Amino acid sequence: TRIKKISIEGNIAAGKSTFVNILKQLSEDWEVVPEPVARWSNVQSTQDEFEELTMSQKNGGNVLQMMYEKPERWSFTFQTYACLSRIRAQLASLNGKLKDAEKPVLFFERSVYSDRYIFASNLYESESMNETEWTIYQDWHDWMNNQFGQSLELDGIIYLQATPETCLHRIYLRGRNEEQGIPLEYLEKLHYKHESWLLHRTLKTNFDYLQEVPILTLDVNEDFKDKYESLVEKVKEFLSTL
Amino acid sequence: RIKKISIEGNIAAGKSTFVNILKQLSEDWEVVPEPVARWSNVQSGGNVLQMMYEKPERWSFTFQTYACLSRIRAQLASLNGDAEKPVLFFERSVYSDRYIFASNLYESESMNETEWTIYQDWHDWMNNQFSLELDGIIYLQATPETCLHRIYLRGRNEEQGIPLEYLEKLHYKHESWLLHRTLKTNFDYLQEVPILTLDVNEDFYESLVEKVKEFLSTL
Ligand SMILES: Nc1ncnc2c1ncn2[C@@H]1O[C@H](COP(=O)(O)OP(=O)(O)O)[C@@H](O)[C@H]1O
Ligand SMILES: Nc1ncnc2c1ncn2[C@@H]1O[C@H](COP(=O)(O)OP(=O)(O)O)[C@@H](O)[C@H]1O
Ligand SMILES: Nc1ccn([C@@H]2C[C@@H](O)[C@H](CO)O2)c(=O)n1
Ligand SMILES: Nc1ccn([C@@H]2C[C@@H](O)[C@H](CO)O2)c(=O)n1
Repeated sequence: TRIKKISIEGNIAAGKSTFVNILKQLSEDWEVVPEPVARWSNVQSTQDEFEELTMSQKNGGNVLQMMYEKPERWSFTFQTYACLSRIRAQLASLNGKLKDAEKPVLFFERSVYSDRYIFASNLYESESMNETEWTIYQDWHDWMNNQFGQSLELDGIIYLQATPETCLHRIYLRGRNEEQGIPLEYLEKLHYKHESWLLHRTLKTNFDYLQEVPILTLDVNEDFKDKYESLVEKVKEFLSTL
Repeated sequence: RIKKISIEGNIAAGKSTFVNILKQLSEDWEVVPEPVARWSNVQSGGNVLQMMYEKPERWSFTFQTYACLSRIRAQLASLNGDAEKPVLFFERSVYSDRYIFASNLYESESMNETEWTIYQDWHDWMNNQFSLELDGIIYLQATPETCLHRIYLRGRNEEQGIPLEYLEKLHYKHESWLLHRTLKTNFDYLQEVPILTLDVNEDFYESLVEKVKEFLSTL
């Protein structure tokens, strides 16, 4: 409970990775849990202790690609594993980083809440998950959180706000293969969910504390150098209020 | 302190019937049933059991994840909620979920390589967190023909189309895991858990119940 937990939220290619990985260098007390995107593009489970000595860990399926190619078939599968992989990364880093730090802060790239309330919810609303899939999913997520929830509770949220058009541009800059067919319209739906959750705060979750969690909203539409100074100043001022 | 004993066996071998009888021998003895009701009426209603049998290539992964999720939830709940020698009997376990049912689906191509890899990762992680380790297993052994008859007897709508060949496959995995002990899991302690095998092919027992009473005293 000593470690402050801050989630960085924003649409696909808003610049969360870029920002927080540059941000964390400012303090030895600051670390980041990246999102497990690579685990989704190359799906692998653990090898047997003898088998790994003679067999390579091969590249597996790309469930990320599967979800984008056929959302109505693969959404449930993808969202389940996205959330599983995140909880795993976040719980291990909480248990193992920043043991001694004076004022330790762990920044999470997204959270289990955006997994459910933004991404999966948007899939359900789009009829990419039917009623049964959506029910199973929330049942699972609810249960995981009653177990592995207290430890993962956020002290604050930093919302990196970029327009859908900026995000689409940045998807192209970044060049991640599975995202190259994403339409403006999809990013726009994701944009609206983040705005409802983080800016207007009209989106109600099953997690009551989140109605109160402090939120810092940052505009990241400009080129990185143009606003970075003010952004840093704002983050520092925000962290000192938690 | 609670002793945990899993009852294993093919579909309709008689596990619910057997453990419901067994339970009455002692107030120190409780059961955790397989949450089948929750599978045929998916609530927070869809029938994911039926979906799995009707369209296995579409719904197998989804069913297995929920089956195992609902099992873990129920077992952890019973553990947490003044008995001299407490015994908890689980109808099936997280191991049979993965190594008998989910594995059979993958072998039948009802789950693809990606689905199976995700399932296994999820199961590995879910059980590394979780207390549920067994002190013994009771294997109720019935032939696939006995099991098919008992499916019909019971009359669960979702199950009525199951062919003998599907039950034969499940039978072979059971015998490999529990009789021959040739099925390997990534769960080391399981190779040492004692197993009581009980033949339940005949019409129902008194004796079989007594045999358990005593197996437990060796644990
Ligand atoms: N402020 C910015 N100005 C110009 N490019 C940016 C900026 N922020 C991020 N980028 C670029 O946008 C792409 C997406 O950034 P990334 O951090 O990977 O986003 P996220 O982690 O939100 O998906 C990357 O190619 C990165 O170089
Ligand atoms: N030994 C037995 N002899 C005759 N009927 C049995 C016997 N064991 C179970 N049954 C009946 O067989 C059907 C399946 O039993 P059940 O306990 O629901 O199986 P399981 O829990 O293994 O799926 C039920 O209708 C039950 O009454
Ligand atoms: N639960 C989540 C989290 C992230 N995403 C997408 C998949 C990728 O294209 C990016 C990765 O940040 O976002 C997603 O679709 N669902
Ligand atoms: N993990 C599991 C556990 C049980 N089953 C089947 C489904 C029903 O027909 C019966 C219920 O015992 O077993 C199953 O298919 N997968």
